Amino acid sequence: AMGSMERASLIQKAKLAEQAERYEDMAAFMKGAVEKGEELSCEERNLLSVAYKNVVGGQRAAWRVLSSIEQKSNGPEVREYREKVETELQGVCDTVLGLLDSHLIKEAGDAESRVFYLKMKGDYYRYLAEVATGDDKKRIIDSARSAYQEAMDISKKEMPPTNPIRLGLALNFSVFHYEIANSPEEAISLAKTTFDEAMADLHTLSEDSYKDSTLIMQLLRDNLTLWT
Amino acid sequence: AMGSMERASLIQKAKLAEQAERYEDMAAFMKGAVEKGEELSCEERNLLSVAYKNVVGGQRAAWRVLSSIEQKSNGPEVREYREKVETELQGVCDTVLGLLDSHLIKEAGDAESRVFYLKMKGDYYRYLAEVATGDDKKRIIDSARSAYQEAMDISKKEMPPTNPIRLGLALNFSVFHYEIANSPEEAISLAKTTFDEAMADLHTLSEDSYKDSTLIMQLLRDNLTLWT
Amino acid sequence: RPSSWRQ
Amino acid sequence: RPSSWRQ
Ligand SMILES: *Cc1ccc(-n2ccnc2Br)nc1
Ligand SMILES: *Cc1ccc(-n2ccnc2Br)nc1
Ligand SMILES: [Ca+2]
Ligand SMILES: [Ca+2]
Repeated sequence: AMGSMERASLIQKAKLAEQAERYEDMAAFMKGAVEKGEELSCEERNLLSVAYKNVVGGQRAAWRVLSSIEQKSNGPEVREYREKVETELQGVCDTVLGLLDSHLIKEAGDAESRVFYLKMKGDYYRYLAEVATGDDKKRIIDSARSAYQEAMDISKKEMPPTNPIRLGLALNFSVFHYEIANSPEEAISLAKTTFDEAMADLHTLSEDSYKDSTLIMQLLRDNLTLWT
Repeated sequence: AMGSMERASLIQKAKLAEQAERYEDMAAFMKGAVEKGEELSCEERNLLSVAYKNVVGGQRAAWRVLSSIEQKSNGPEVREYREKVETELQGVCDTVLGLLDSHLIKEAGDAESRVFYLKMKGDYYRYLAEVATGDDKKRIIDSARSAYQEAMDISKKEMPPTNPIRLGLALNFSVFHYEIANSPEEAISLAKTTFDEAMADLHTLSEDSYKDSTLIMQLLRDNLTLWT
Repeated sequence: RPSSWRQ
Repeated sequence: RPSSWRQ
């Protein structure tokens, strides 16, 4: 739908939509920018991620409200409306996964871009897994696991332990272990090892990099406090 | 789009969407309920109002962010995107005004329903006036004024001074005077007289009615504090 | 800036 | 319930 707008204009409008908290618009603008076919910069990758995380985040929050109402009840209306929200959520995840597969991931050769996109792929398969109940649920879970695992392997080889994308990836893979894979011990071990190895690398950082890394380390600490 | 769903199901789903904070869905469900052609109950009128007030409220907040950016700047992108949001906002106002005109207002014979719908009509013409700049701006302003004025005349004849819809109508007409009609003295006079006459009627109320009325009186007081 | 009616 | 990455 954005095919007639300039790439630079789509990016500019994505930033405006973020300021206006219009995340559906922001996601559509960034989808249009990706579909121009050029690789994305660090800043542009962040705009893409922020837009879709906010869209799906609102859908996930609504799905959880409705799923809770449905469970307490168990006419067709609650189930029907939960299904409607679920289908919309699945469509957004499918859209993002399609952008990553056509063709963001295959063109991503640098560690920072490839890990960023593979973490996204793991995240959106995780969101699909949160609502999955049918015969493909196990395959959805393994698709999330596989994407996270490839991202982990690259990040451990190519990035310092304090790198924010490496930290965020480990955080989210640990949430996957805890909430999706029913592996809370793996979740806790990954969070602890990630935190400890980041702590030992902080001495290498500037004040601004220190701030970036310790922010995400605190989220690891918050989860360990919740889980232990 | 909701023509195949039962009226009761649309109402039930509107309440679910409110719990899920899915106000676009809520508005579409309530639009479908109105289009069934039956009059709306007190509770159903509240669902209709809440849904569209939240939808247009988000659009107004986004329009103000973008209008501020546009003014500071003065490429075409900021203006284009402000225009896009403005057109979407105008479409929602037109939709609501169309529901009121076909045929909610003409079938509303009781004071509580007729004042409620005329206050809505004034509000959505006010939202159109907030963004109006062309040759119809004066006529949009007078359409808001005319709707508010008819509602005021009915409410003073048919409702006690503490009635929440009478209080909310007076509050919003006073905001119209201050922000739209460039009549701050009229705004202040209306707010003061409304507050004082409500104060003198509080002794007639139950504890729960007292709570309903004093809540809206506090908004009148907040504006008087801002304006004087 | 001023308060219109809200829930 | 747990925290995934956020801005
Ligand atoms: C998943 C994710 C996305 C962005 C970031 N981040 C924070 C600061 N700089 C960067 Br890249 N971390 C994790
Ligand atoms: C404009 C408006 C809408 C609803 C109410 N209200 C509050 C409590 N009961 C009622 Br009706 N007031 C004003
Ligand atoms: Ca490349
Ligand atoms: Ca009637």
